[PDB]
Amino acid sequence: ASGSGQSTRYWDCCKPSCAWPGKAAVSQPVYACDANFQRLSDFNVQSGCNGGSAYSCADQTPWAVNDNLAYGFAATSIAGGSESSWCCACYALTFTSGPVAGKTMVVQSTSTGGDLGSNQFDIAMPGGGVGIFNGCSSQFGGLPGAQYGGISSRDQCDSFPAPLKPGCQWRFDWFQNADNPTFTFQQVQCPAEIVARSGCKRNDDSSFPVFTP
Ligand SMILES: OC[C@H]1O[C@@H](O[C@H]2[C@H](O)[C@@H](O)[C@@H](O)O[C@@H]2CO)[C@H](O)[C@@H](O)[C@@H]1O
Ligand SMILES: OC[C@H]1O[C@@H](O[C@H]2[C@H](O)[C@@H](O)[C@H](O)O[C@@H]2CO)[C@H](O)[C@@H](O)[C@@H]1O
Repeated sequence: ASGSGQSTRYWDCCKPSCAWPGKAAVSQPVYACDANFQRLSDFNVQSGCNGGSAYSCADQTPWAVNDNLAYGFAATSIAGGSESSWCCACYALTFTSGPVAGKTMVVQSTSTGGDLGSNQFDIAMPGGGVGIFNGCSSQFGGLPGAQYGGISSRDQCDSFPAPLKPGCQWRFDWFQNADNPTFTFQQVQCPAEIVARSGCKRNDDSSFPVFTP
């Protein structure tokens, strides 16, 4: 894949869609975690957004590699694709608007949603907003923020469970509180540091370029 896209931001605590077996041809699915942010060894645990006990892991959060490069995770809908083709794929995003214009973020797709448009990347960041389903309510009693778009100021990260706080702060620190920036993207091989956090690598990973830092 390459192309243009639209971004949003999210964190709903739900088990990511690519954390299920059988979504794509992968080494293993994305890890899910219990409510205490501990990895589950069983990939078939019911989502906490559907009455079960599996939630998004806190290490599947964004971080700065340097001022111009971040690594992280997204929920995606890729035009012409499906979960089979996007789950656990990585994409180098080059932002084309906002305060991050010209910076690069490499994201792994770990999920999707029915409210995502074509080539829309919902970039994961704690405090970006739960959206339709408040998984965080059952996980630990809820996060601060507007239901969509989440918190407004970095000081609100002081209210976040500790495992989520660094990803919350990244939104303000690296991402400069960019509001839904546009980007261009290219599918790339996943960096090893991203796979270490999700656990999931596509069988087709090496068919794509190494990303240009
Ligand atoms: O629905 C996709 C995601 O939306 C995120 O909120 C958006 C909102 O849809 C926009 O209209 C605008 O207000 O910007 C918000 C922040 O990107 C929401 O936080 C996510 O949970 C949704 O998955
Ligand atoms: O609830 C189980 C259901 O989850 C689906 O993924 C959800 C994801 O958990 C949620 O965060 C996002 O907003 O919506 C997606 C898509 O509904 C998953 O695709 C299903 O296989 C699973 O049964």
